[PDB]
Amino acid sequence: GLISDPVEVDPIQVGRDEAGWVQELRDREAWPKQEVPEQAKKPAKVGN
Amino acid sequence: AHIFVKPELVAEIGVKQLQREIVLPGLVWTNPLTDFGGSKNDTITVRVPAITTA
Repeated sequence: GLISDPVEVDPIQVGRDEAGWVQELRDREAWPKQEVPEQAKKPAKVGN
Repeated sequence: AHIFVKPELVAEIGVKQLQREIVLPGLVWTNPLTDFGGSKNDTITVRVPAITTA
């Protein structure tokens, strides 16, 4: 593209989201307390 | 975009599976009887003495 073009999607960010190890948390200011997100309770991987 | 070849790094930070402390083996009568060889059926018979009534 061009230098003046808007910033494109980083492949590192795509892979980071694919791995799914970015911490998601319950909304602190929500009432009643939210249920735990899916990633917050995903098991540890059997290998790597 | 720019593509970079990076290694996947594996670390040890002291996070292990939490696992129980062992206390029972010292609190139980261990090995009052040993000679299980030299007894038939690997059995030692313990004798409880007799008490009578008047």
